[PDB]
Order: sequence, then structure tokens, then C-alpha cells
Amino acid sequence: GQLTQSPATLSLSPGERATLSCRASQSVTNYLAWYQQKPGQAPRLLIYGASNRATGIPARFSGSGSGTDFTLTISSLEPEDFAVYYCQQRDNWPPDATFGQGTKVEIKRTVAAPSVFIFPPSDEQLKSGTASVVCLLNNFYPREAKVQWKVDNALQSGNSQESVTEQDSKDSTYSLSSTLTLSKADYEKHKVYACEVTHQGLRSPVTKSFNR
Amino acid sequence: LINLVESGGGVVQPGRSLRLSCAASGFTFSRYGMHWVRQAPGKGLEWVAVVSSDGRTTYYADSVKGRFTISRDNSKNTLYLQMNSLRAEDTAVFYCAKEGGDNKFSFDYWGQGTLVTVSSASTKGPSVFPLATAALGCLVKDYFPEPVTVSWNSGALTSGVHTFPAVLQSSGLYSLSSVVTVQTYTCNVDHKPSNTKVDKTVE
Ligand SMILES: C[C@@H]1O[C@@H](O)[C@H](O)[C@H](O)[C@H]1O
Repeated sequence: GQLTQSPATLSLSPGERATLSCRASQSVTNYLAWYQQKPGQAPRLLIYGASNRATGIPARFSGSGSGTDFTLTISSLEPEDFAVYYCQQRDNWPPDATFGQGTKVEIKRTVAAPSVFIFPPSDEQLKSGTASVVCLLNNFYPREAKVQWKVDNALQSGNSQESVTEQDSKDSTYSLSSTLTLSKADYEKHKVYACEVTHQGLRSPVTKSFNR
Repeated sequence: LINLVESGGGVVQPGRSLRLSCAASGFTFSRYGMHWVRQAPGKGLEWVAVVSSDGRTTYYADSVKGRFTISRDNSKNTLYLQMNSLRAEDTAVFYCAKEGGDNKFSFDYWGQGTLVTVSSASTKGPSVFPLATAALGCLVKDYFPEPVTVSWNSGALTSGVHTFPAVLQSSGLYSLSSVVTVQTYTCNVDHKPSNTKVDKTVE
């Protein structure tokens, strides 16, 4: 009815052991199943009946549990194992299936502060009648990073969206962009546009700004 | 040996209908209950509906009751999902899944997924604006529907390039940035749904 998975994210290096857990709100009559899912691909059955490996699933994958506690274990991580894992439950009746919210297994790596850049809206876009201010955080690790927009010292809330790349195939870092949207009219009403970034690799927040 | 192939997805406006198909092969279709499971953008897996092996009993997630109808045709080994009165919130990738042979409370085989996009937005090509160790890029803004592809210098520049995942803006149109950290730099943008190609040299 409710499957709670933990942790939400697991940062490991290839060769280490991964332990994911899933907890049901009530004793499940049927042992859980586990799935692996890579971005933009169908889920793949790994374990069913709490401990049985599905077809073609290698030995390093194992599971156990009973009652309300189930766990998935990957004895030694291989590069292809970094993905998202879901636990799943289903009764005979009602027949609906329930899914955990997923655990993301990510590649650990040394700390790397982001290189920050700010881009003012292009004159070309301003003709268009819109303004997009872009803040880029390049090649950082770990994932958690906080971006804060300020226009003439006023904290911007609800008018920005951000996007993050997948862990880089080569250096395992992330890159993120935050886009602040403003009407051209308002853009022209202010002077200082600033992007303040807070991250582990930075001893104190970094701010990039420009003057309209 | 076992295979599930889907089709039927598409971009549609709210209130319209769509009908999904999932053709099975490699196993005795008539013996398994079949299901539809979806995954909205950036979300986890969410169960939608089930139809018993003989097609007589069905069950639906509360969010789709009265709007969607799951059915199957065993003669043709096909599973269907009739989706009426579509809403923007239905937007997601829809997968069909087969109840396990070894364990029926698990899903042993899945369709590759079919995309259901519900939006009152219309097809539109993007506008490409310049974003000017240094960094530069292209802001590929206000297009619909997904996807658009971006490459740099006709694919001759790849090192140090980051093309971010698209973002759905409040206007219903998508937007994405492609940057590169570093001689001429041109982003080659292509949005097939609108037959829109643009080579934008960033100065
Ligand atoms: C719809 C049908 O309902 C019950 O008979 C079982 O849960 C079966 O697995 C399912 O397919």
C-alpha cells in the first residue's frame, strides 16, 4: 500500500557493496520484487519473491526480507549497476501494484567545486520581448548545490527553473543550469543580476553578477 | 524469446483520446494478467491498470477510473488501453507489463514504453539565442513538442559540451541550454516536429 525506500541516494565506487532497503506499512502477504531502471529505458526485473534472481540477473544481486522489511544487495558494484532501483508489491486482491519511490545509486568521486558563469539575456532575445538570465554550474561533485537569484538585492522565488546533466561518463561530475525568466519590461527596471552558488567544494558562497 | 512491443503514444490536446497497444510474443498470452504502468516526467513508476488473463476482470488506479479502459484480445495476443478525456497530468511514458511466470506478483517482462503527451500547446519551432576557462552556449527556447537535438560545429566539437535536459516552462513550451567550455563556435539545432534547423554561430 505504501513502500518506503531508503536511502534516497547511495554514493558508492565500483567494487563496493550496495544495500538498499524497502519497508512496507503492513505485513505483505507476498514477498517483494525489485527492478533496475536506467534513464529512458523500461524497468528490468531483478528479484522476485524477495530472494529469487530473475532471468539473466548476475550473482552479485541478492535480496532478502520478510514481513515488512526487505533489502536488495549488490555484493560488488560494476559500472553498469549505477542506476535507479525500485521495490514493488502486489496482492492477489485488490490486484493493484505499489512501488517504492526508488533509490538512486550514484558514482562516488572526489569533491569538485563548480565553475560558475552567468549569462545576461541576449539583445536578440530582448527584441523578442522576453528575458532569460542563465546561471551555469559546471562540473561539480557532489550533486547537492544551491543556486539563489537576486535582482537588485531582492531574492527571486518561483521564477527560475533548473536542469541537471547525468553524471559525466568520463569524470563523474554534474553540471547544472538555472534560468531566471523575466518580462523584458521588468528586466529593464533593474540593474544588478546575481547568481549565488553554495556548494561543498566552495569554502564560502560564490556570486557571479552583472550590471544591466 | 519473450517480447512486448508498444505503440499508440502521441501528442494530444486535453479532452482528446488515445489508444495504446502492446503486442506480445514468445509466451502463451492468454495465461497472464497484463498491466499498464506509467512514469510521469522525473517521477517513479506508477501503476495504472490490470486485466485478467481471460479479459473478464479489470481494476484501475483511482486517477483513471471512468476515463481509461483496459482490454485485451487473446486471438491477437494484444493488450490495449483506451484513454479518453485526457488531462495534462496524464503526460507520461506508458509501459505494459506481464505478470511473472515464476511469481505473478512481480512483472517479469516490460514493453519498451510509449509516450503520452497531453498539452493544449501547438507544434512550434525553437528560437535560438546566444549565451556569450570561458563558457558559451545556445539557449534553445520555446519549442514544442520534445525533442530537439544539439551538436557543436557540426559534431566536430564534443569535449566540454553539456546539453541539459529540456525544461517544460509554465507557457507549455520547452526550453534547454547547451553550453561548452573552451576559433568559431556554432550550435547546430534541429527540432524535427516543426522541420526547424538552425546553425547558430555564437560570437
Ligand atoms: C486481475 C487478476 O486478479 C487476480 O485474479 C490476480 O491478482 C491476478 O494476478 C490478476 O491478473
